Amino acid sequence: LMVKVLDAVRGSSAINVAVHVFRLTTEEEFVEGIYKVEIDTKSYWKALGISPFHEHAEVVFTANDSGPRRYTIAALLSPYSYSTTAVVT
Amino acid sequence: LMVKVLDAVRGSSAINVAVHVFRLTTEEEFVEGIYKVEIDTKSYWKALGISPFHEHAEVVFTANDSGPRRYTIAALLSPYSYSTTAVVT
Amino acid sequence: LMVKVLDAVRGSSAINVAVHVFRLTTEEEFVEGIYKVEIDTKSYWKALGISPFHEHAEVVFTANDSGPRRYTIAALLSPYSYSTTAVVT
Amino acid sequence: LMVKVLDAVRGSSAINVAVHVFRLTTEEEFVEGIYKVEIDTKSYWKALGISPFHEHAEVVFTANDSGPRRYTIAALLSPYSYSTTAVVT
Amino acid sequence: LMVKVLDAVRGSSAINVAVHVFRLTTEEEFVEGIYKVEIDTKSYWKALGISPFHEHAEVVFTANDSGPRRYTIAALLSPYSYSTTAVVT
Repeated sequence: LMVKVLDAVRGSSAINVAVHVFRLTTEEEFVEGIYKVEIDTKSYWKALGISPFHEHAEVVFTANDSGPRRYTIAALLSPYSYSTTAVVT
Repeated sequence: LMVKVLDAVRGSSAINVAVHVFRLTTEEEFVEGIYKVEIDTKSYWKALGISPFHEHAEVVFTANDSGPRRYTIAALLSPYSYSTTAVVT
Repeated sequence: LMVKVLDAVRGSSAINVAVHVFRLTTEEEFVEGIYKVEIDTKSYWKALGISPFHEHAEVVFTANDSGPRRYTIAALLSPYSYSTTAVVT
Repeated sequence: LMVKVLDAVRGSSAINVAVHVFRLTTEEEFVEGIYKVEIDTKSYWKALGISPFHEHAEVVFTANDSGPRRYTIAALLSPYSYSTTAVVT
Repeated sequence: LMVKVLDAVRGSSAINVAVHVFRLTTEEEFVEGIYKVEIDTKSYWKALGISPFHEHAEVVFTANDSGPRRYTIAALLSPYSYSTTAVVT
């Protein structure tokens, strides 16, 4: 088997290429993400131990997400060539 | 088997190519995402331990998602060539 | 097996390439992310020990996320060539 | 097996390439991230010891995230060639 | 196995390349990050000893993150060639 990914590219090219070849909670022999970004990810109640709230319990669950937040991202995971990039606010 | 992905591209090209060849909770020998991004993902109640709320329990479940949030993203996972990109607000 | 990733690229190219070849909580022989960035990630209640809240407990759960926050990022994980990048606010 | 990553690149190129070849909580023989950055990551309640809140306990959980914070980053994990980068605010 | 990373690059190139080849809490034979930076990372309650809050305890948990903070970073983990970098505020 031969992998002919990219050859003979002459001029003014912006290219993003990725190649990989392979031939309670348990995971084996895996890959999640080669190029991975994440912004403001939240997980709250997952994978609690064996027998949670074993005997005679009560809780109050409150979570507040109120706030002024500003994400200013330009050219994220994206290559350029002969360009003009700006953020003017 | 031969993989002829991309050859002889002359001028002014922006290209995104990915190639891979393969020939309670349990997962084996998998791949989720080669190019993966995610913005504001939430999971609340999943994969609790064996026997949750074992005996005589009561809860109050409240979750608030109120807030002023601004996502300003341009050219995310997208290549350019001979371009002009700007965010002017 | 041969991996022909990138050869004979003449002029003015910006390229992002990654290649890898492989042929209670337990994980073995894995890779999460080769190029990984994350901004403001939060996890609150996950993977508590065996038998949480063993006997006769009560809690109050409050979490506040209110605040003025400004993310100013340009050209994150994205290469340029013959360009002009600026953030003028 | 041969890994032909990058040869014969003539002029004015900015390139980011990474290659790796491999052929209660327990993790073995893994790699998280070759190029990893993270800004303002927070984890609050995870992986508490065996039997947390063993007998007859109550707590008050408050966390405040309010504050004026300014992130000013340009050209993070992104190479340039023949460019002009500035942050003028 | 041969690793052909980078040869015959003629002029005006800025390149970032990394390659590695390998063929209660316990971790063995791993690598977290070859190039790693992190700004303002906080972890609050994780990996407490066996049997925390053993008998008849109560706590008040307050944490304040309010303050004027300014991060001014340019060209972080990103090489340049024939460039002009400045921060003029």
